[PDB]
Amino acid sequence: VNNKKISLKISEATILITKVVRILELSSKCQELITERKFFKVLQNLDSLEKLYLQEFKNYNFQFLIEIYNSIPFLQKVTKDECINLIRNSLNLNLGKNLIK
Amino acid sequence: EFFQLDDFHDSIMIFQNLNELSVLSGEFNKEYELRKTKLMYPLIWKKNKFTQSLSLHFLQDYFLKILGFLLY
Amino acid sequence: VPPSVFNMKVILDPFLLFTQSTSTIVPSVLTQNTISSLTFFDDYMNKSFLPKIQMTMDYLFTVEVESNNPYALELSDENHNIFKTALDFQRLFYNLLNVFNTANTFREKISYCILDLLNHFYNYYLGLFNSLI
Amino acid sequence: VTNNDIFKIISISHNGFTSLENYLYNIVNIDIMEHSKTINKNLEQFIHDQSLNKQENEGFNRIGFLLKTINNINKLPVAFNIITERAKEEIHNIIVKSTESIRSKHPSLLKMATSLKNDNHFGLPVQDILSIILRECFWEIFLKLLYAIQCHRAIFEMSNILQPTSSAKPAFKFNKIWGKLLDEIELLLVRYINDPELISSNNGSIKPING
Amino acid sequence: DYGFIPPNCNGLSCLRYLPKIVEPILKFSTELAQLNITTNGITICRNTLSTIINRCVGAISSTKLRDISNFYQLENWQVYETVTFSSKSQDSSKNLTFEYGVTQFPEIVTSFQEVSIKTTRDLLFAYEKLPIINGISVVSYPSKQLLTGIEIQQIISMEAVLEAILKNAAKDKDNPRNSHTILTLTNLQYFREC
Amino acid sequence: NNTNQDKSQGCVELSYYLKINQLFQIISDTGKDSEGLKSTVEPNKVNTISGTSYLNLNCQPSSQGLTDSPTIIEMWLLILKYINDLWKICDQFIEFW
Amino acid sequence: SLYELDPKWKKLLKTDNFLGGLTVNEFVQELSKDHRNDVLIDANTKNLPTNEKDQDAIREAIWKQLDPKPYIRTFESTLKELKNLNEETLNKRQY
Amino acid sequence: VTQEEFSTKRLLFKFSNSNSSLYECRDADECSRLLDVIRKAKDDLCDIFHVEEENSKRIRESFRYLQSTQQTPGRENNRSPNKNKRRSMGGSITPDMSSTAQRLKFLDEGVEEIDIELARLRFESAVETLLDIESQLEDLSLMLLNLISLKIEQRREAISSKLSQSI
Amino acid sequence: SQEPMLDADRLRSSWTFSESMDLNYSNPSSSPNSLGNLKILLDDKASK
Repeated sequence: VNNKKISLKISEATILITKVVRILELSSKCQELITERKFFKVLQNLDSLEKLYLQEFKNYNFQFLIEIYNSIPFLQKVTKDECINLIRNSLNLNLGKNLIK
Repeated sequence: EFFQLDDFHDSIMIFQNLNELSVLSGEFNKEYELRKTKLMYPLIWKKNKFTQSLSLHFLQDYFLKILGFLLY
Repeated sequence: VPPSVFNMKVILDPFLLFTQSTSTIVPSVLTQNTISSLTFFDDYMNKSFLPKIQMTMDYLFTVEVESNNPYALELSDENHNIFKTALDFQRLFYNLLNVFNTANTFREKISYCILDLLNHFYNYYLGLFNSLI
Repeated sequence: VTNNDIFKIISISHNGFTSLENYLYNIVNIDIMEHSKTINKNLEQFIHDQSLNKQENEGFNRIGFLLKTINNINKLPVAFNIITERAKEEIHNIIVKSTESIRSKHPSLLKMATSLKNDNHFGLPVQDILSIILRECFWEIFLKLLYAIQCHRAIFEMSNILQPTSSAKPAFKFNKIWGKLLDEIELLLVRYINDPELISSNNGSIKPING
Repeated sequence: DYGFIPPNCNGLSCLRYLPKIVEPILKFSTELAQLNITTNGITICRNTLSTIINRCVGAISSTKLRDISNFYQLENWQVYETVTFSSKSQDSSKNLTFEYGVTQFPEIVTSFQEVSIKTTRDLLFAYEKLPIINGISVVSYPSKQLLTGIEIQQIISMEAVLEAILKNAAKDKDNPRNSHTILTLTNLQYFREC
Repeated sequence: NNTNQDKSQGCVELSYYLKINQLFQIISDTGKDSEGLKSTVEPNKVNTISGTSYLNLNCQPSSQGLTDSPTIIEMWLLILKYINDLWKICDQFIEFW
Repeated sequence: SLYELDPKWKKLLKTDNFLGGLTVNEFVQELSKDHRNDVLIDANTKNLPTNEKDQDAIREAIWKQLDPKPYIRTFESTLKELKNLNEETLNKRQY
Repeated sequence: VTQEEFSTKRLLFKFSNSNSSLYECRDADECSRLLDVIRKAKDDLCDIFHVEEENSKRIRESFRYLQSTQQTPGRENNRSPNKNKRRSMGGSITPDMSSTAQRLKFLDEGVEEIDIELARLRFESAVETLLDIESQLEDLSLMLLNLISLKIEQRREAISSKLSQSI
Repeated sequence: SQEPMLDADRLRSSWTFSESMDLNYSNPSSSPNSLGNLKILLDDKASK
């Protein structure tokens, strides 16, 4: 029970560390998804994030939502942010103009 | 005023992976062009394409004025 | 050709140390007494790597087509086009890469870069064979 | 064992580029003094172990292959066994195995494809950046396969030349005649899969016209 | 050490590498007869050491001179590249702004480094330095040849001002072409305090 | 080097062809700066304006005295390989005697 | 923004944290990432096709409303890492 | 060794890398005590040497050789005029940049804001933003800092060229 | 073909590697005759 104590703080410490790691990665993806109507650090910081989470930084098989999220986010964030920005200023193309006369 | 500022930054971020990322704006500009060029003596007709008589002096200064600011 | 790659112009990492086996078993030296189909260095450096250099040059010219009869920037002029300073950048880059001294330096790698020049004069000849002609 | 005490191990401080002083291309390769060394070793123990019965760099070859390979009592099928296993499964085992070892060792195949470095940035980073790896990798491949087909010429001699003890010698002779036709095939496709990515060639799916 | 034709020289190539191929043979010698086995060939190291050493330092000097006469030729087709000055006037009033012509600054370097290398041949014979002492080279040795090094370096700087003489006067007619030929007087004016 | 030469005689103008600014401040980086200050040598036009000190390390791989690919192969390979081998031989004789 | 982001995890994770004790620290790795009461509802995230009325943006927000949900829950597991620091407090007491 | 008793109790799923074992224990008490004692060999695997500092400190010292210096020299090395897959250490395992280069790291995103503002031809504010970045950079000048200044002067070139075309 | 010195163009050489981009053409190498030659080579390369 001193080795259940030391074992408890041991695996509690390690799971605290990995919990801090996945907390960091999902925190970064929250920092990505938070950015609406900016579209500029979207591909910058988001593509910086995808270079770590699905990639080498969190490349254990650890979660499902980390794996499916960071594996998914190519087409979702890239295609959705992409065509979001494409139909952005088509709004302005409708707004440019009606002030012709 | 900022009439291509969105098109500017749009073309920047989309031009990280140019250029079909901004090629459909050719289509949207051709379409909403073809609405705004239209019509008033119908005037999406400039693609080898009555309504002639729906035009007079106020419609004239209207028409070539509005097309003039379109060219601007 | 669809440039997946044959290998690349990236044999400069590989093809140094993989000539040691072409010279320590000296291809093919030992290889005791039979009919053994010896060289094999070249035979791909004859066939494969040379045609991969030729078509690799050709696709490299297709990374400077740019679809403009013309447009450019040109501190002194019009200079028509980005095509022009493209083929300048290409032939300057490759003609620093593929040969500097030694003039052959080449089986026909000389004649390869000569063929890139010949294609460039074919295309910018074709612009005048289109706009004027 | 005594085949290229490694270049590019390591760095003669400071003297770092040219690629190093070791290579390039002062690692001659002339015909190689390296190949005078190795092709002196196998000619030494081959025709001098043969001449003997008509660490010395590298005594394990003729030593272990001798006292091993002569102490067989029904050897003649087992020669075909080591041949027919080792050709395909060994050649693809090593040539797979090294590229696997780098392919997860410090990969990071980041510099994923070219990082779009145009076009004709054709192995640009050497210059000692990230083609310091692949030179050590493909160098270690052609080195290991060299000592391999060396040694298969050394058993294709060692007892087959000359009937120690079997005058049915053409087994391992076939395992040079199609031993070397094995390995020169297995490198040749490893030529064609040096495609311009650091192609890493570890998928094996073969799909027909219907997915 | 050259090695090839042009550039062990202008091209600081024996200026860098020659210290390496110098220094290892120096340690190999100093050890190789520091074992005092036995006698009357330690003399032969005392001959061969100063032979190759002084011949080498003469070689770097010769490269540096015939190099540095070609320096300003095909170099300064430039503009006021490097800096500035702070030279006070006759009324001591802030009158510089004397700038720049970077061929000043390059030849301000390529002799200072050669001073560092020849410092590492004159003062080479300190750090070896073991028993017997078979001290086969004197740490502050050749006062005759030290005066000769003073002579050759003086000839080097004289070759510099000759190089601006030829490059200024006729090579050929453009410091740019009067177009600040005042550039050339600006460079010389910096050279009076460089 | 050079057969059918520049003729004559094939200098690189290497104290420009390298040392326009180069190893001129990289081989001279254990060489420069040692009190080699700037005095507004922020090169105020365009490019060579890093120049603070120690390090802001560029810190050039320094191809050679620049255009010497093969001549740095010559001085390097010849002089360093031969003298390296003789360092090994004198080591073995140092043990032997 | 409390342990209501991990409500049943006060049993479904914390009892497996209290007397579990973590069994077997791959479940604390992966099944606490499959995340009893938090990301055991891990289905249909999904950045919903079809066309952007239905929905493609709310389910895209719910593609990472585990960054809301399982990270105020994993953050609540980081708040339970403070309870694991409380387990490291008493694990600093009996040790 | 997966815990696949859900498809079949008294059966095991040991899929070692490029393999798969259906090594079916006959009783399930040997299966439950087998994956249970392999979960106690995850109290040996997952507790003894899973990582616990191993991938942690291996990621520390191994990540600590990042772009080019660990391992200083150097006589075949430089990283002056490039980005060359630029290791964004702020977004990497440092996240905790020094508030000089942290607050200028967001002004490195302010440098990218200058790239937006240049990219819409609005020079003025981006120029003065760059003046602020020169001010804080200038004053509070710990190693990557210099490379940040390289990007800065790169973009000062971009401005000077761009205005000199635009005038 | 004349390189010659540049710097031009873009990454201040942007190619600069350059082992004939891939060769030495390292014949065996083993062939030091060198012929005292020639023009370099008109060879119809001049005609090229």
